[PDB]
Amino acid sequence: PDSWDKDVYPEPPRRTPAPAPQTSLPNPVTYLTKIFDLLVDRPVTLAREFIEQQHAKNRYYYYHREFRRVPDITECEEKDILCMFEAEMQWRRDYKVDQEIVNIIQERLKACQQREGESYRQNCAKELEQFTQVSKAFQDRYSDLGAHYSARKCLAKQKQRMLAERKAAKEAAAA
Amino acid sequence: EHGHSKMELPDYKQWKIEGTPLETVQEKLAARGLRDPWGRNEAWRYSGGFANNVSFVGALLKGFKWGFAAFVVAVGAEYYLESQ
Amino acid sequence: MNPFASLTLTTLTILTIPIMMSNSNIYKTNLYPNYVKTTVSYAFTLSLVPLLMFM
Amino acid sequence: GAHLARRYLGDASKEPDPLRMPTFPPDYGFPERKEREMVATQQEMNDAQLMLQQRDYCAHYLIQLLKCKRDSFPNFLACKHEQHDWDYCEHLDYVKRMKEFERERRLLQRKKRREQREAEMARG
Amino acid sequence: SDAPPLTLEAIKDRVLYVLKLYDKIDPEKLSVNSHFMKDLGLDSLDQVEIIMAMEDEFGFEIPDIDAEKLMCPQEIVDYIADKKDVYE
Amino acid sequence: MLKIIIPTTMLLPMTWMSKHNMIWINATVHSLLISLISLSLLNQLGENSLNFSLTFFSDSLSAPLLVLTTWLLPLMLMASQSHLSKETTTRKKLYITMLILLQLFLIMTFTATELILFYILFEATLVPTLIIITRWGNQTERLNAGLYFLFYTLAGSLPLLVALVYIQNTTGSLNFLIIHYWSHPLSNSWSNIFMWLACIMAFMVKMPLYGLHLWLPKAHVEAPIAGSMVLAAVLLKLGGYGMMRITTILNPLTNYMAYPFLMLSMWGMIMTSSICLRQTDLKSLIAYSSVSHMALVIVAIMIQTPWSFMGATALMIAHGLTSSMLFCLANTNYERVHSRTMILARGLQTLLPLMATWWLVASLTNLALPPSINLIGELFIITASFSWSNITIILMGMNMMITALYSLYMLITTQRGKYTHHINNIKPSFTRENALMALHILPLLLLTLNPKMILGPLY
Amino acid sequence: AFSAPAAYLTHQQKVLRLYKRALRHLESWCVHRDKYRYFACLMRARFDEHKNEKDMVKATQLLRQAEEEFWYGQHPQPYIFPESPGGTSYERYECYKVPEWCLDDWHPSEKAMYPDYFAKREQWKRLRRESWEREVKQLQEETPPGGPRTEALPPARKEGDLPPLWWHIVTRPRERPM
Amino acid sequence: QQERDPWYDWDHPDLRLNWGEPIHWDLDMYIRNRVDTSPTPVSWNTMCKHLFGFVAFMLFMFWVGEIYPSYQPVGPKQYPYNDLYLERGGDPTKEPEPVVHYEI
Amino acid sequence: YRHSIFAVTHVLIPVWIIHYYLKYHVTAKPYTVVERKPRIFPGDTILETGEVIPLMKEFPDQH
Amino acid sequence: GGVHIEPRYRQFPQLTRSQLIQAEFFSATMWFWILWRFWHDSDAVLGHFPYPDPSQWTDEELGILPDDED
Amino acid sequence: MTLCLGAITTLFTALCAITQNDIKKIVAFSTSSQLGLMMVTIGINQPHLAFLHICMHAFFKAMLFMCSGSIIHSLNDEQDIRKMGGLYKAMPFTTTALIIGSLALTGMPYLTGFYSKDLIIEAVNMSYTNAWALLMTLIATSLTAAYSTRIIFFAFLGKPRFPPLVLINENNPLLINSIKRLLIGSIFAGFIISNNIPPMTVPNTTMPLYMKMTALIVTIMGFMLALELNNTTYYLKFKYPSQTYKFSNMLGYYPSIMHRLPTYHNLSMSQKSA
Amino acid sequence: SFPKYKPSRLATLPATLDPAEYDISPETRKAQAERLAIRSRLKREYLLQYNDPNRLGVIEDPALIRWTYARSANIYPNFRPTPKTSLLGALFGIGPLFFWYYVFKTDRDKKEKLIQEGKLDQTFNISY
Ligand SMILES: CCCCCCCCCCCCCCCCC[C@@H](O)O[C@H](CO[C@H](O)CCCCCCCCCCCCCCC)COP(=O)(O)OCC[N+](C)(C)C
Ligand SMILES: CCCCCCCCCCCCCCCCC[C@@H](O)O[C@H](CO[C@H](O)CCCCCCCCCCCCCCC)COP(=O)(O)OCC[N+](C)(C)C
Ligand SMILES: CCCCCCCC/C=C\CCCCCCCC(=O)O[C@H](COC(=O)CCCCCCC/C=C/CCCCCCCC)COP(=O)(O)OCCN
Ligand SMILES: CCCCCCCCCCCC(=O)SCCNC(=O)CCNC(=O)[C@H](O)C(C)(C)COP(=O)(O)O
Repeated sequence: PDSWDKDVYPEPPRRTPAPAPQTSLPNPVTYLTKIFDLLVDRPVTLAREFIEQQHAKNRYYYYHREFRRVPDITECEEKDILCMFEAEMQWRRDYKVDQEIVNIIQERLKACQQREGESYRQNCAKELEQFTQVSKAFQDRYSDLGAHYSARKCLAKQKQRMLAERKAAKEAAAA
Repeated sequence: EHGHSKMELPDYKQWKIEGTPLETVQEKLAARGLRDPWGRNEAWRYSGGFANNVSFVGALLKGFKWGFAAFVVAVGAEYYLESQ
Repeated sequence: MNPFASLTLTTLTILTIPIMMSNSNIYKTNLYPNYVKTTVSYAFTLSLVPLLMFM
Repeated sequence: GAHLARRYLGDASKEPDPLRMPTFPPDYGFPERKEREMVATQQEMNDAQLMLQQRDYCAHYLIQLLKCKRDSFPNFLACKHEQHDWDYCEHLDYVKRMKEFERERRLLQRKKRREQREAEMARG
Repeated sequence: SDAPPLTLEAIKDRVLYVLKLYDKIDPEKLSVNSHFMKDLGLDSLDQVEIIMAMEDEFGFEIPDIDAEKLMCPQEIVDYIADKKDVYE
Repeated sequence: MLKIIIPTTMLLPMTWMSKHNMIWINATVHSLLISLISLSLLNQLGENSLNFSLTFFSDSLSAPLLVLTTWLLPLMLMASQSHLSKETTTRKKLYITMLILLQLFLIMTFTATELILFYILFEATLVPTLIIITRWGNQTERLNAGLYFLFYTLAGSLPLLVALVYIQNTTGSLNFLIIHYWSHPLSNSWSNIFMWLACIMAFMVKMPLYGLHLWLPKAHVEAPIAGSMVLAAVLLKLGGYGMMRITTILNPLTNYMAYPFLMLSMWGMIMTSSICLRQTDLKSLIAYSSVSHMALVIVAIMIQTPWSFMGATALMIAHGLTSSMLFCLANTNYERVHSRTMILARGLQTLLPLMATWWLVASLTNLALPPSINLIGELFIITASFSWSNITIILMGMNMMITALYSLYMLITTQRGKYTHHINNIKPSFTRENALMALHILPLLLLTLNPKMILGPLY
Repeated sequence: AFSAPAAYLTHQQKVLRLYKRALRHLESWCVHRDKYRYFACLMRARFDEHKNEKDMVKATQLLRQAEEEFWYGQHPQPYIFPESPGGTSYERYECYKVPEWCLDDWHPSEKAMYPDYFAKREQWKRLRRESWEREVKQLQEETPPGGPRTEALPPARKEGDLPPLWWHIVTRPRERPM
Repeated sequence: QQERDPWYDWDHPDLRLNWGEPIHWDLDMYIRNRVDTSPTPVSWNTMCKHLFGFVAFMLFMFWVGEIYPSYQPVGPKQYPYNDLYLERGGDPTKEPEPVVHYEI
Repeated sequence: YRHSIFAVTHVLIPVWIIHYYLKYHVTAKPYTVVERKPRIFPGDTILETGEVIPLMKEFPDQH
Repeated sequence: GGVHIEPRYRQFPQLTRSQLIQAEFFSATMWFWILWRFWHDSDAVLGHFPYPDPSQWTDEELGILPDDED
Repeated sequence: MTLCLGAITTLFTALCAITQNDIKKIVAFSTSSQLGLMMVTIGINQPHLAFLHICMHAFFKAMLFMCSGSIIHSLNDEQDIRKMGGLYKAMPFTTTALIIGSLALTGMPYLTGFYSKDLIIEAVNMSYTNAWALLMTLIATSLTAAYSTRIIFFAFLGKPRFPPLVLINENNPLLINSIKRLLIGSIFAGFIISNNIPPMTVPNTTMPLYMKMTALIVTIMGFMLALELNNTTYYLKFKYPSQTYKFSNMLGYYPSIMHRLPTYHNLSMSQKSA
Repeated sequence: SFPKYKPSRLATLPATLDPAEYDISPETRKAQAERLAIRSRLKREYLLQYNDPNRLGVIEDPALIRWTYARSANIYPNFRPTPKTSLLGALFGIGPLFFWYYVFKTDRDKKEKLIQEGKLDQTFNISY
């Protein structure tokens, strides 16, 4: 459906086999599904068309909010409270966005595991690796901040991690 | 609608120890000089339709005669039908 | 569309209707147990369809 | 089973342990050493997505059995032939496994006899 | 349940039935007001087995502190009717 | 925020100038209206807060507690309506005045942008509760209870005040926003240890901590029904709100310092849940159950993780509602039997069936049956504690088992079996009591539909 | 249950209790009727060997060896009637037993239904009111001084009197109210 | 309280108590819904010894059965494509050691 | 008649409501309903594309 | 929703003809199904495939040399 | 762990059932033993077989308890089997339903219990499991047959033992239809479902002839030995039980100790130290 | 002879196996008589306060009040510091706390060491 982008949540082409009746016996499934269609699907579809034309009679729109980029906590004075407040709000919005990103990737993983059935262990390694990478990044960013998390605490964690990284790189180069 | 039909109890002279294993119990008791005071009381459990008991294998084999006749009819019919 | 979902949710959904009618007047009559039994039997014969589809 | 009795109550090294079998090279017995044959390919059997444990050498009969099961649905007793063929293929696999077990046992017994003969020759 | 509403006549009839079946008592000498120790010359153990017969008969057991002091069929029927809340 | 405070203040004029027979109706109607007004604060943001002014701010931790505080007053009025029938209009008006003062003080306490103002209102909440317990209490030990319920708090509260003023001399501000944004690590020193203890102990005593929980059974047993409701529902949550607000400055010293309180809470939840099994009194039993639940909340606050805080907030709200309902049921029993012991009035289900249904629902929701918010908070705290250490699951499971055991024991002893024969003065339940229980229970099952409303700012 | 126990149990009472218990447990042992009758008659013959023993010390030595033997051979799962204190329906219907005074709390719209019953109940209440003020004096005069010695109650002795403390024993709900 | 006489007309039939009689300090522990001290046909120590012995014997025999496994006389199951390497875990960019199964 | 009214008031209205809600609200969002990707066996043809999966390796058939 | 059947007091209880024939119908049907299933697949209960004797296999098919080659 | 727990559970519960007099208690212990068997099936890594056993166990155990309930209602809420004698002719439909259900529960060829039962024993015998669990499972099957023949023998074959006032009746359409629906299920559902579902596991197509027949031989031995033991009750001889019967009757003494020792030591502490 | 039944705390002596009951004396009979006399005065008082039409309330029970007051409010005024009481209180209120502290501190020390050395494998550990 057009309601959601197909690229963000990709799906295989969903090939389906053909009916190959090997006997002359009338299977109950086809007659059952046809009586189901006649008794259920037609009234619901007609009601939906009525509802949709009533909707088209009165049309209004809503717009997604956009936010301007603001100096972060690295571009913040040690005590200038206005810039720190702006940076904190920006950091919290980024935190929510990253949470939604992990939500999307987890949804991808669950959908692949359910869809590919018995061959989930092989036919969904791409989604598993993607989730592993995004989870590693998210853990690196926000794993240990705890309650009362703040942009300054995340910055300190990052600074310590890059200190470790540069020390390890210098040691390996000079090994 | 309840069970109000004025049921009447049978005659107490009908229940006799004779014909029941309680006769054997009385014989074993008199072999020591003893007699059961309550022998006639329970004898109804051996008198009526409960006098005839059925064995374990007979109980398990409840409907084998009819089922066996049905099976033999069915296999004969199938043998006479497939041989065509 | 694919009556599997509709049937498999309708079974559980109609399993709860007598619970909704537990406050109605039929709960104060002697016909409630028959109502529940008929509802559960209908639920079973309705759930028989997704079993056939899976089969 | 008698193997349990003959192992737990007899000689430990006389009979193998199923966890580590085989412990000898395949072509140790004879040098022809034919290799086991396949009918199902990766794509068609992944499409089959039977089960991981059912993905054995008897897979083709399973695919045909599941065919027979899906096409002639209301007559759930139509294709009794494919069930028989799949059961036979699993029979064959099991007897080949039993033959491998007996093979290992007699190879180990022969090696033990050869070692005992070597010890007797050394002592002599 | 489907239990018929047993009445006093049924209780007395059944008690006299059990009393008549017992051999140690001649059926023509017993009565509703027939005593057990003196009218009939029955032992205390005989009274306790009469209590046992009644307990088997009616499907409930009488407490022994009530059982040991029941000596007539009429008072026994009265006790059992009081226990079972019998109208008439 | 004044749109809630001002009507609450105007309730005083409304009650004192009311007709001598129309005090209850007017108070109930206007309290329900004030609750409707206070519902507006639930629309929180994922951003900082609702900073109304320099003096008051609201938060998704403050908003649910504020709504519960506003909602409890009509229930307290309806519950107290019965046993105040033989009192002069002056004394009933004084009672309602104390109730309105308590609600006003709680409302001002839960916003409290500044820490000293928070402390002042948080300590002012003591006086009307003390007066209610000591004056409209039945037994002779109520005075003693009051003294306890006072001095504990004051002994806990005085160092906090000192700590507070000291902080303002070093940091320069005690506003929550500046404190959060300018927070600095606390070096591991003796002076910082004593600062931590002074800041924490005042709220720890009110929770109550397992060691310091002596006052709660006395106060609950001696208080009238309104006092028990307000003490179980809101007055225990002040410690949780205070710890949640104040732990921001205490890092990183919290990790080292928290071990004694964590051990005390984890063992004391088991200890009081077991104490509940052998209790001859309803109010004492529910008091010990409240101690167990608040000990779990203490563990959640001390762990200091997002899931911990969310579970603690949900559990605080759920326990407040459930404990208020249970105390209402117990008081319904007392006003009929005048004994306040479990074993005397028995087999009441045969005689009061709908009240038996209310008892069953309250017992189930105290038992933390899913998907009620009680279980939501319980499970969030349990998961956070498991992440903290994998051994905690044993204690949590034991607590859950004993909780189910004592809840069903309290249901069994009172509702099932055979009635006491000599009791005869038990009248069929009034519409007032049934409406009280319904208004207690329906919000819980409505809130389980929207848990995110009560999961706090870390949602 | 109806009659009040005594200050003790005599030797004959104890021997009768043991005889009853032993026969019941033996019946639980011998499921079939003929086997039970045979072994019960053997039991009674063993019991009646010592009916004429006169030594109080020998009598005490007896029935005690019997009790210890019975405890050894007591059929750890005896048969119990359903309504006995060990039965499967001992207190099934105690949930259906409601008191009498609950009818005093019925709504007048409910009391409009069943008017004859409540008229008769009013007559019963008046009877109880008069009979109680009679029974108080009757019991106060009849009781031994210093308190009663046995918890058995005297019957009524005049014409218009009723048994002392009669209301709550006559007005039991039922054995099976519903 | 379970072993109190079940035929006496107590003032409280379920609790089996009389009005003015003294109440045991641990009555709430003995309420016929909780731990009881009723006489049992087999002595307590015999019961404990028998139950402990049965449990210990079962545990030890299960351990011994773990020590001696029961198995059919057949080799391990043989799977076609490198012991099913590509669809058990995956990792197709490694090319593991190939395995050829024996014909017999 | 009783069964006729029961079959519409207790079976038909619920399936109508549930099918509407599933087809037009639940399925609107992604991944809400996920199927099994039905089994494909050699020799079948796919309606969407029309191709036929090639047959197998003609194993020796005996017994 | 049944018929009126009175208590008997020490005689055989009254028995309905409909119940007796039906009980026998179902028992006979069960036995007939068991026999039919036995007849239809006699081999299956016994087992589809014979079990080989591992001592009856010759050394040639197992790859055995006469103890001196290897 | 799952395998060992299931084996010990099924053995202990069948052994407890083997001496019980109340009908509901013995059927409940049979249900517990069946659940232990299902756990053993899970432990041998056969989940689909365990699910199939769930499906068939539901049918035949529900019909067993339904027959028991009809029996108890007919005898004025009497549950002990010592006061129940000849009901084979006094009430025939419940007799045939219970005999079918007992045959099915034990497991027989071409019976609903057979598919679950035959396969379970087949798989556990043909798997790398514990020898002790195997042995306890076989003894559990033996005890299953033994308690089935115990209940049928003591409730349907001997002379009647109920109070003389006969209120035996069955002519009620609800009971008959409800019992016969589950009867049809317990005769046909096993075959239909087993031949209807797709295959999900490797079968044990090859087997030694004696090892294929172990289930039938053990059920026949259980039947015969238990029948011969119960037949000796008619003899006019009385001896005092042994310790084994006392152990089996009091449920391994587990409900005694574990319902008096922990509770007390908890409750006391909750008043004294706490 | 038969093997002796041994009474225990949780499986008490049967009523019919007490050696004390068979040692009968006139003093014992007087004791039982006065016991039943006390029981009968209690029962008579209860029934007199019970069957009165005027009474419409709870029959207050002195025994229950004594039970509750002794359980709750009589403990501390009768308490005395004894070596047994002090040792028992110290043990049961102090030992468990230090035991659990030791367990949790050791576990967290091991976890932190595993963290610092880097071999804990916290992949997918996102919620804490
Ligand atoms: C008696 C016998 C039964 C008869 C009645 C039968 C009918 C039963 C139906 C009732 C419940 C059954 C479940 C059906 C649920 C449908 C309603 C539900 O879906 O709506 C919820 C909505 O309910 C509310 O969220 C929960 C109410 C919160 C309660 C607040 C407390 C009330 C104030 C009282 C004072 C506060 C005291 C406590 C302080 C905290 C969740 O909505 P949501 O899926 O998300 O999104 C709605 C659509 N959007 C996207 C456009 C927004
Ligand atoms: C009664 C119900 C509960 C009430 C409240 C109980 C909770 C409060 C208890 C407070 C816990 C301990 C307080 C201080 C903790 C500091 C850490 C200490 O335990 O560890 C060692 C501390 O060493 C010794 O323990 C020194 C303290 C010894 C003196 C304290 C008295 C101990 C028992 C008294 C307990 C009584 C509490 C209540 C009194 C009214 C580590 O040695 P060291 O590295 O060198 O010091 C580190 C701290 N530095 C960095 C500032 C230097
Ligand atoms: C429930 C009732 C419990 C009451 C709470 C008891 C625990 C509270 C701790 C005792 C009171 C201390 C209040 C301190 C207020 C904070 C001020 C502060 O932290 O500043 C420190 C001051 O720290 C102190 O002075 C602490 C001294 C405490 C003296 C009185 C202590 C009372 C008894 C202590 C024993 C009990 C301690 C633990 C008890 C736990 C609760 C029982 C730095 O001092 P400066 O000189 O300005 O720094 C410059 C050099 N860097
Ligand atoms: C399966 C359970 C087995 C239990 C076995 C227990 C052992 C049984 C063996 C008992 C041995 C005895 O007789 S122990 C003998 C005890 N001593 C006496 O009996 C002396 C005088 N007997 C009486 O006074 C009685 O009351 C009497 C006259 C009988 C009746 O009295 P009544 O006129 O008022 O009916």
